[PDB]
Amino acid sequence: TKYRFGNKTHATTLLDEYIKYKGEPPNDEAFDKYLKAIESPLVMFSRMLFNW
Amino acid sequence: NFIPQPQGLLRFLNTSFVSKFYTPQLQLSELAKKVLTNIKTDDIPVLEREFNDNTIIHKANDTLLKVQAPRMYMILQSIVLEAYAIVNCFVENPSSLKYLTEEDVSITRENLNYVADYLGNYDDYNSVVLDLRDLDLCFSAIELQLPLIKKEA
Amino acid sequence: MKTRKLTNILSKLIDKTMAGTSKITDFTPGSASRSLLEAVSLEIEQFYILTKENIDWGIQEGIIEAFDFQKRQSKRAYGDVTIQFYQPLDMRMYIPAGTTFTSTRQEYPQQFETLVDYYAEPDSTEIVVEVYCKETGVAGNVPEGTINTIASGSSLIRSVNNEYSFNTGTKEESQEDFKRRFHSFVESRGRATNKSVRYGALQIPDVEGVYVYEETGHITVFAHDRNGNLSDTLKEDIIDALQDYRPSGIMLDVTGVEKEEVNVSATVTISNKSRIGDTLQKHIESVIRSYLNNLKTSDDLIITDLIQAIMNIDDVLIYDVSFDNLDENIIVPPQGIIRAGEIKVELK
Repeated sequence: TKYRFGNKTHATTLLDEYIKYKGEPPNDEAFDKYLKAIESPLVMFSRMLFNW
Repeated sequence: NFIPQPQGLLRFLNTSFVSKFYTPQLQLSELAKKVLTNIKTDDIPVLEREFNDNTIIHKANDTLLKVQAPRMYMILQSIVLEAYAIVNCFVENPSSLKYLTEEDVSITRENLNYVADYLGNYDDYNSVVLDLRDLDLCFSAIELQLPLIKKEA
Repeated sequence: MKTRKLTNILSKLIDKTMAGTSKITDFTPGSASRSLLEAVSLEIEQFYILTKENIDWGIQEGIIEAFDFQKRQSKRAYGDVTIQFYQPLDMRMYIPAGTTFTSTRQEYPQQFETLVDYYAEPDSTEIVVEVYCKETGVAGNVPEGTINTIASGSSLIRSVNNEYSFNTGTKEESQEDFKRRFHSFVESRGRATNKSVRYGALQIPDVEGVYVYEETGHITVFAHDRNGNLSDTLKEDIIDALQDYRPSGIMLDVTGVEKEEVNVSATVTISNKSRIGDTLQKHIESVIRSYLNNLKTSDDLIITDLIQAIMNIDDVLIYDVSFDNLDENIIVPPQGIIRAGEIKVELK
């Protein structure tokens, strides 16, 4: 709500990784991972019938 | 009851060296004069698409004859108006064909030869001359056939 | 060879006939001989012109056949279509796949069709679904309020309308763009240089408008797609492609590009008072927004190109354009791209 970009599932994935790694993941990509993620049968019968 | 015209043709139509064989006279036909006034005053319908990439589309405007030889450019406009005028009546509203006469087309062909010969000097812009030569023989057929059409009709 | 006009050929024929032991003959207008000579000269001029055109076409065809460099095909037009219902849906509804969207105006009879399934959830008075133009051409760049028909539509639908014009469909690849890309390829034959890395980055169809900023023992490439994003798979593909073209023994890196937003607040003067309307304002806004997009990286916000582009729609109808705050060109950094921006039209 307080920022331009918002999402539930994408943010939840970051939280799950953040929780599992106890807030100290091996790489800083996890913090920026959320930011980069967010910015016929009827036809066939009719067609073949026309062809014949 | 008029077909809408292209935007490019509408824009085009609404406004020393000398050849020894044929020369111009800058004379306008009576029929051509009437069509010019109608387009100038009445807001004729126009098209929005420009799919047809022929005639003046990227050939009459792309060439530098507009800025280099404006007097020659005036001749091309006169031929287009005369060419458009004769095509207008036969396709629709043939009542305006009465004003046309033999001398109207005779002067037009002489103008076409003069501008055509001048364009022959330029090697890059022979594409315009390609259509003019084909159009040149079209007017001659009308010149040798127009008197019979009016009497027949 | 050298182009020969009708008059020179006719003069040469007349000179040859006079010098060919023939004094009785005359070349006055209206004579059969003069007409035949003129026809022959016109035939020869036609042959020369067609020969020159065939030479140009053969040069183009030989350049195409030479090497493995060829132009890419056109892109199908696509956009967003808005649906308005009489009342919010009480229950979930399923749109059958392949639903056809068309219009009724004679100028734009082109059809559209959906590629993926969509569902209309209940308590939703509107739904937006992407569409694609079946015909490959610029005809899909319809103006605002053109697509107003839907096939296999239920009675719940009240209206069909597209909020913005597509302005995405394109014809075949332009000659100038193909020539420029070929120049990039020819300049990129010598590997281990800026141009080689440039061509290696630009050869992928998806990426567009990359920039290279060489540094001391460090190479940075700010690659982005037409949408300004950089997915991981496309980034890895670009890195793998550049690996062959990458100079040996030096670091390479890529970190996408950062977007910037500026509000132009343009104002335009229109000669025709009657033609002024909301539709023209929306068209101008869409044109300016599209011009903001599809812009490469590391180029200043030039205003001259903007005014010449917007004025290209109609030289006579559009009189003049002026701006309030962005008169001076805005210098963009290597990692900055001018894509976003809110446009407000203030007609005088």
